[PDB]
Amino acid sequence: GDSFYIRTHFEYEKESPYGLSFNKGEVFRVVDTLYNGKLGSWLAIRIGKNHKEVERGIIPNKNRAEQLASVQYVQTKFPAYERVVLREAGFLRPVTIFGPIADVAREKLAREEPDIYQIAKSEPRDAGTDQGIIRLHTIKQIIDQDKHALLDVTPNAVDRLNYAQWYPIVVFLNPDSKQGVKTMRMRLCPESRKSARKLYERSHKLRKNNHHLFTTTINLNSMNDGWYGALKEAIQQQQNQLVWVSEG
Repeated sequence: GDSFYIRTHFEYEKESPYGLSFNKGEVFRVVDTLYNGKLGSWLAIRIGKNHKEVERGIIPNKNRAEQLASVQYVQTKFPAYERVVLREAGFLRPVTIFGPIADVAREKLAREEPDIYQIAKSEPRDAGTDQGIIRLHTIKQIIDQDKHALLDVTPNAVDRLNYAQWYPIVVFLNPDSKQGVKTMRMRLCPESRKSARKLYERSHKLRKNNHHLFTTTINLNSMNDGWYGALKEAIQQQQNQLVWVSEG
């Protein structure tokens, strides 16, 4: 009927009780432009995980959206509202893992299921640059071999991969505590020189500023290695979901 779907690329807080707040990356079915946006608002429905219709309310219209997005430095080449469409994944999506044991995760998957997973090589970081590592061709080589490319990349790389329509599966491994991290590292990678504190602080930063890129989250129990079996199921489950893709 009337409706179309959008993806937000700005954070917004409702100033009306009939409104809906949103984070970046949230999808909405715009159900009614409410007199062509002339009241400043649209009627939208929030789409939940497994694409179910969760909450209904008013959001800003396109003009006010574009205007609200001007003020936060959110470094994004995306429109404030992106026109968006559901599609079955037409290839094996690259997999990005974040959190205090993502390196162990990557290594274990590539070692134990070499037929399903392969670590994509990354470019050396250049001395005297920012906080372009994996080239697109490298990922294509792995995709064409019927495998998931494991990517050791930056949140900004993920954003960029989203923009180029490569839509990685992004898993966050959530730590219980700093101590938890230390304990898991002793058991899983005692040779590692990386700092448990640094990795824990980096995850807190990741969760707080960047949660909107996560496709899915697994909570770590530092007592046991159950996170691994759950990692393998989560990626398969994610690969089997329809994807929100840019329209046009």
